[PDB]
Amino acid sequence: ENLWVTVYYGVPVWKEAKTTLFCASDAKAYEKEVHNVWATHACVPTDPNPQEMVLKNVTENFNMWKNDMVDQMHEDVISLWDQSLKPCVKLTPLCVTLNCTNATASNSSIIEGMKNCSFNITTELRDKREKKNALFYKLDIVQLDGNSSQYRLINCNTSVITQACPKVSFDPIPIHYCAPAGYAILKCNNKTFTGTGPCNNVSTVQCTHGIKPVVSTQLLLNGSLAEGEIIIRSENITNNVKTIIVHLNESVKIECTRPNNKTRTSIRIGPGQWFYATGQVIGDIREAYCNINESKWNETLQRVSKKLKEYFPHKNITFQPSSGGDLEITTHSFNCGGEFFYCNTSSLFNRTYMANSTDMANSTETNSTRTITIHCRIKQIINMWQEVGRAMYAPPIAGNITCISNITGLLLTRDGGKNNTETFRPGGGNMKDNWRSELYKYKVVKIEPLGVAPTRCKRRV
Amino acid sequence: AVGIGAVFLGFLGAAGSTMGAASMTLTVQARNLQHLLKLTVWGIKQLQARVLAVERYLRDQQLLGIWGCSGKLICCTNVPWNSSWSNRNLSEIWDNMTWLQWDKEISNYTQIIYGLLEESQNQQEKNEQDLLALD
Amino acid sequence: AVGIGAVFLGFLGAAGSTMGAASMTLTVQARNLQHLLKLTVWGIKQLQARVLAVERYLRDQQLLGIWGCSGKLICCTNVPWNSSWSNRNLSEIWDNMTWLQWDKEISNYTQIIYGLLEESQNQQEKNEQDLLALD
Amino acid sequence: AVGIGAVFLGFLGAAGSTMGAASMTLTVQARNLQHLLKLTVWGIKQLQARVLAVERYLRDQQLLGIWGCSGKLICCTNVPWNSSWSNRNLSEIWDNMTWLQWDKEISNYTQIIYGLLEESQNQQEKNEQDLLALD
Ligand SMILES: *[C@@H]1O[C@H](CO)[C@@H](O[C@@H]2O[C@H](CO)[C@@H](O[C@@H]3O[C@H](CO[C@H]4O[C@H](CO)[C@@H](O)[C@H](O)[C@@H]4O)[C@@H](O)[C@H](O[C@H]4O[C@H](CO)[C@@H](O)[C@H](O)[C@@H]4O)[C@@H]3O)[C@H](O)[C@H]2NC(C)=O)[C@H](O)[C@H]1NC(C)=O
Ligand SMILES: *[C@@H]1O[C@H](CO)[C@@H](O[C@@H]2O[C@H](CO)[C@@H](O[C@@H]3O[C@H](CO[C@H]4O[C@H](CO)[C@@H](O)[C@H](O)[C@@H]4O)[C@@H](O)[C@H](O[C@H]4O[C@H](CO)[C@@H](O)[C@H](O)[C@@H]4O)[C@@H]3O)[C@H](O)[C@H]2NC(C)=O)[C@H](O)[C@H]1NC(C)=O
Ligand SMILES: *[C@@H]1O[C@H](CO)[C@@H](O[C@@H]2O[C@H](CO)[C@@H](O[C@@H]3O[C@H](CO)[C@@H](O[C@@H]4O[C@H](CO)[C@@H](O)[C@H](O)[C@H]4NC(C)=O)[C@H](O)[C@@H]3O)[C@H](O)[C@H]2NC(C)=O)[C@H](O)[C@H]1NC(C)=O
Ligand SMILES: *[C@@H]1O[C@H](CO)[C@@H](O[C@@H]2O[C@H](CO)[C@@H](O[C@@H]3O[C@H](CO)[C@@H](O)[C@H](O)[C@@H]3O)[C@H](O)[C@H]2NC(C)=O)[C@H](O)[C@H]1NC(C)=O
Ligand SMILES: *[C@@H]1O[C@H](CO)[C@@H](O[C@@H]2O[C@H](CO)[C@@H](O[C@@H]3O[C@H](CO)[C@@H](O)[C@H](O)[C@@H]3O)[C@H](O)[C@H]2NC(C)=O)[C@H](O)[C@H]1NC(C)=O
Ligand SMILES: *[C@@H]1O[C@H](CO)[C@@H](O[C@@H]2O[C@H](CO)[C@@H](O[C@@H]3O[C@H](CO)[C@@H](O)[C@H](O)[C@@H]3O)[C@H](O)[C@H]2NC(C)=O)[C@H](O)[C@H]1NC(C)=O
Ligand SMILES: *[C@@H]1O[C@H](CO)[C@@H](O[C@@H]2O[C@H](CO)[C@@H](O[C@@H]3O[C@H](CO)[C@@H](O)[C@H](O)[C@@H]3O)[C@H](O)[C@H]2NC(C)=O)[C@H](O)[C@H]1NC(C)=O
Ligand SMILES: *[C@@H]1O[C@H](CO)[C@@H](O[C@@H]2O[C@H](CO)[C@@H](O)[C@H](O)[C@H]2NC(C)=O)[C@H](O)[C@H]1NC(C)=O
Ligand SMILES: *[C@@H]1O[C@H](CO)[C@@H](O)[C@H](O)[C@H]1NC(C)=O
Ligand SMILES: *[C@@H]1O[C@H](CO)[C@@H](O)[C@H](O)[C@H]1NC(C)=O
Ligand SMILES: *[C@@H]1O[C@H](CO)[C@@H](O)[C@H](O)[C@H]1NC(C)=O
Repeated sequence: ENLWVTVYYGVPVWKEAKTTLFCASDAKAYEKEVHNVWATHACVPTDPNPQEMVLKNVTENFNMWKNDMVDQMHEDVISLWDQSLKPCVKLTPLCVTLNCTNATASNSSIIEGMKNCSFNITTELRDKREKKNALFYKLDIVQLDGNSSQYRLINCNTSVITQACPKVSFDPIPIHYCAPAGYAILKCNNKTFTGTGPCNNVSTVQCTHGIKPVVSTQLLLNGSLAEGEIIIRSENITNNVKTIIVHLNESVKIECTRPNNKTRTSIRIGPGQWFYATGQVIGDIREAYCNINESKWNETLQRVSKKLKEYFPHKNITFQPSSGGDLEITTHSFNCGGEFFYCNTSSLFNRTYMANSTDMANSTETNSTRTITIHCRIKQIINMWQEVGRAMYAPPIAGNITCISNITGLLLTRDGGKNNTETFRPGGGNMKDNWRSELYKYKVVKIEPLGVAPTRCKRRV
Repeated sequence: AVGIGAVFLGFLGAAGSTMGAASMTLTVQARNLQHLLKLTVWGIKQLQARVLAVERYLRDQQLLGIWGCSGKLICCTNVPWNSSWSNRNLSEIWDNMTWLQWDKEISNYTQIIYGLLEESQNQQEKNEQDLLALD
Repeated sequence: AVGIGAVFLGFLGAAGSTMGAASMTLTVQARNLQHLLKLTVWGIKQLQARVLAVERYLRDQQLLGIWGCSGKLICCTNVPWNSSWSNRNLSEIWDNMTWLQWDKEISNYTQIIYGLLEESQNQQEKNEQDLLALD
Repeated sequence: AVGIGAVFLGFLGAAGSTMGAASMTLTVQARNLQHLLKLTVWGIKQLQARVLAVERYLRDQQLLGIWGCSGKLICCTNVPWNSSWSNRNLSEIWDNMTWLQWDKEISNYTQIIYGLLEESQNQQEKNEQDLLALD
């Protein structure tokens, strides 16, 4: 008895492969109302049709941390900010001074250092330049000259000085990625939704359903709801402190906006440029005043300690408020498309959790209804993108705005985890890890339509 | 023709049934065979992909020509296969694995196997040709 | 210049009248070989057409492939026909029928015939390879 | 995907000069295998060519099928080189001439050679009935 070679075509096989992919997108969120706009650019309208066939008896490996798609769409998308790099106004590429004590407006505002100010040491030192003026809050009063300071325009000292003026759009449109022909996208499913290692009810698609941008330092929001409880994800959960993420059953709300009004006094500044010198004091009495339905927060932590009991046995367990550094590390982050803002995760999140045969001591509170209120910061001059030398003085918007959100998950780190009362904080992570959200469902493969085997059949000669 | 059964050419759907069984399924899966604006822009990319699928299929079909095979789906050749890498014996292959493990049993040596298929196909002409070349 | 039923399907749209000589001629016929903005939209459907023609033609050639012929715009078999589907004398078929008559006096035995072709092909090419198999 | 060898198929560039080395390595010479709205037009026009190049490639495949050389890369049939074709001789062609020279010699006889192939192939089919016409 003996064997020989034979070859087959249409053989069911693929291999995992780095590649680009191309994108479907919303069909009306951009239209002829937004000529040449970056959201209008490139990738195509929406596909209603993504079919599947089942992998009956059949299963596959996954790893959300290893997968390349995080880079695929960390690339492309940030080029909105590259398109947004408008030139500096003629008055302020240099570190100009400003003069004020109370505001140049009719009063300084009801809350904090809003003491609006004229430019003064301003190129020509001339009325055409020094008549022009800015909204104030905080970083705008930084020291220049001596005591009785003529305050620093801080935006000069970094490689890019710019503003993304209000014509630019930031709407979190759902992209629907599809792989090139002969590639395919495989979707993992089981109630064991862990997102690394083997997966059982694995499934096939030409394209993903829609997934949306997000821009948070600590609390993920406004997107993909979980499958029916809560779960935690990590690269190697045995690790001391390496970043952890938590995914939520029920979208607990954040109930606030900062409707402090300043009027639409934009200016065709200098040699025919544009600037947003918003002034006057109608509607000036107003603040962020933020609030949350406490029980709908409380449920998560009081369940989460049980979940953590599976990963870290019997110990008392703890969260503490967010880590120090800049306000951004010190906070959860958002902008409505109206003002840049940073809430105090460094006061909140302070709870310990008992975990013996426990029936006690795991929360903020129990049995009150009531809800809660919380306080939060603003930063109107921003290192507008982290990890780049780019900075902007933000363009304001009038009145209240159509904004509020609800939370899909936590970004998390296990700070201090070498002693009992096993400790954690909100925050950590790469800016990339926003886009981990839902993407644990997927991997990309290349088809390989032929293969070779032994047989008993000896060929003709 | 018809709406897509999740997969186009390559027609993948018997996925990880037994290799022995798959030969029947495979042979059968042969035997049967803005108003207008940005939606017309989109109307290139999938067609361009449709062309790239044809490009791949034809580029890869040419290889079978070099192996002296015509889409005749069970082409065979007296290169021996000769056991010693995964060794299983016949049923113990075809009744166990998926092709999606036969790759993890064997990739690599593939790059020599293509050469065996080339030089053996050239032998299966040469070894007749030289006996005709006696005159 | 090139043959034309469609732009290359059915190598003349006009039939040569008669299933005899026209079949021979087909082999020799195969042998011989604003305004702008919405116009850039008009440049879609003819593309789709040329692609679909290739798609159909390759699906068709794959059916020939599994039947163990390719190119070979006429091909012979080892499949019998047991003197009972019209039995018209063979000259009289060749001389008096278009295929656009065999389309009615014959046809819809097609599925059975396609079966006979495939089954015989596979079973035959296994016979030689089975008779060769011993060592 | 991949680069270019004069054309995205056919892959001229390994010209080889002497036909000897080129023919003796012909296998490896292929076995190695508005924002942006006007990107519509700058896809359309080369797409047309790209498709029509595949159609050209299919014209070639048709001739290769017609000569009974489907999927082959070197091929031959019955037809002799019967003496009156230029007498340049085997040992006095490849080693002292180029493919471009050989065309510039041979250009006269092309259709005649093609017809001789056509005839011989069509005879070779029916010639087997000299043995097989048992009924
Ligand atoms: C996320 O979102 C989901 C959906 O909105 C929330 O609710 C889940 O809902 C189901 C259905 O009610 C819950 O399952 C139920 O749990 C009850 C309590 O179970 C404990 O106590 C019983 C005795 O009552 C013990 O036997 C048991 O071991 C547990 O210790 C049960 O009383 C319910 O029983 C019913 O179902 C069974 C099974 O079919 C029937 O045979 C019975 O007759 C009876 O009708 C039921 O099992 C589930 O607990 C909720 N999920 C979770 C994980 O909480 C989630 O609450 C919400 N939040 C989270 C953290 O997931
Ligand atoms: C989470 O998901 C929610 C729900 O979709 C988002 O909030 C909605 O955002 C849309 C889009 O902006 C709002 O719809 C339209 O808003 C226009 C106003 O634009 C201002 O507000 C956005 C932020 O939402 C700023 O970025 C921008 O600079 C502007 O300051 C209105 O002009 C539209 O008017 C139409 O609808 C109203 C009724 O809503 C009618 O009275 C009008 O006649 C007209 O037909 C429109 O309202 C939508 O209102 C928002 N809803 C809520 C509940 O806030 C979040 O933005 C999204 N992201 C996050 C992180 O939470
Ligand atoms: C956190 O934000 C998210 C995103 O905004 C909220 O998600 C989902 O929001 C909807 C609407 O507020 C909730 O209510 C159900 O919505 C569906 C879909 O609209 C309704 O079903 C049917 O929908 C069609 C088309 O819209 C409509 O014609 C039908 O009339 C309608 N009803 C029926 C019986 O056919 C359904 O009735 C509900 O109104 C969803 O519950 C919610 N998603 C999930 C999974 O809960 C989310 O609500 C928000 N959470 C908080 C606390 O802020
Ligand atoms: C914060 O959220 C809680 C929980 O949603 C709110 O409290 C209670 O919410 C439930 C629904 O989840 C209410 O139940 C409904 O009551 C009516 C009768 O009033 C009944 O007809 C319905 O069938 C249903 O049972 C419940 O009334 C409500 N209780 C109280 C005291 O409020 C709470 O109101 C939220 N607070 C804020 C300010 O967001
Ligand atoms: C097919 O070929 C490869 C070699 O080309 C076979 O071995 C695999 O080779 C890579 C690269 O050497 C190995 O990764 C390296 O392993 C060392 C030692 O563990 C580690 O120090 C390096 O950081 C790196 O990870 C890989 O482990 C190895 N894989 C296995 C399973 O041996 C491969 O085995 C061949 N395929 C088969 C099925 O034989
Ligand atoms: C397909 O082969 C069958 C024989 O196997 C051919 O004849 C079949 O004959 C009966 C009786 O005429 C057809 O039933 C009905 O006949 C009436 C009157 O002719 C007609 O009005 C009905 O529409 C229906 O056809 C039967 O359908 C028919 N079989 C089929 C599948 O057509 C038949 O001539 C051959 N047909 C073709 C298109 O090759
Ligand atoms: C077939 O081959 C011939 C020669 O390589 C190609 O050129 C034509 O050849 C004839 C015969 O030499 C030329 O006719 C006359 O020839 C004599 C002797 O050489 C000369 O004295 C006359 O002045 C005249 O040239 C004919 O003119 C020449 N054609 C051209 C346009 O120069 C012929 O083109 C090849 N045909 C094919 C289809 O390959
Ligand atoms: C409220 O926000 C401030 C930032 O404006 C938080 O600032 C620091 O945060 C770290 C981490 O919690 C602490 O170690 C520092 O001691 C805080 N500094 C100051 C001056 O407060 C602050 O923690 C938050 N408020 C409270 C009461 O925690
Ligand atoms: C076959 O023989 C080669 C040497 O000719 C050897 O390297 C290889 O391991 C053997 N087994 C297989 C399955 O190829
Ligand atoms: C052949 O005989 C079978 C029954 O054996 C019958 O079904 C079929 O119609 C006959 N005709 C032809 C030409 O095969
Ligand atoms: C071959 O034979 C034909 C006649 O059958 C003759 O005309 C021709 O010159 C011969 N030589 C070649 C190479 O065609």
